[PDB]
Amino acid sequence: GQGGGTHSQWNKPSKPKTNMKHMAGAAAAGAVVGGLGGYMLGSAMSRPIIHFGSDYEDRYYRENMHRYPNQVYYRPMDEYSNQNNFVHDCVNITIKQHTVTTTTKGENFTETDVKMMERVVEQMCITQYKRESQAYYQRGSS
Repeated sequence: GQGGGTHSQWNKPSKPKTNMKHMAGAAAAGAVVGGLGGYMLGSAMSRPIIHFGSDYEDRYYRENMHRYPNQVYYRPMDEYSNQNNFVHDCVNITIKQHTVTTTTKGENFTETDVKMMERVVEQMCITQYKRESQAYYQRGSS
């Protein structure tokens, strides 16, 4: 090339800072009880498909199903008096462990979503329930 430029300089280099810390250590990811006190999980199953009105409702249901519970706790049907809602108690413990966990982290559920979230888990709790309910029935319930 040819030509020239500013010979004066006011800039000076600096020294870099290097160090290495290839280490590992303990960590935690919550795993604290959600106020249940004394409840334990049952089995994992593939969450069902429930349709409400049409393919429109059914597709929106399936669009988001990745975020919904797919597990249930045990079956407190032995409490008896709460016969019909016993299922709901089973589902409420697994659902509150999941819905709040994902909502507070970065989600939200509309009326349809909050209605369907109970329906998906109820069906699975039914799967556990009738498996056992046939036993009290075969016992003669006496």
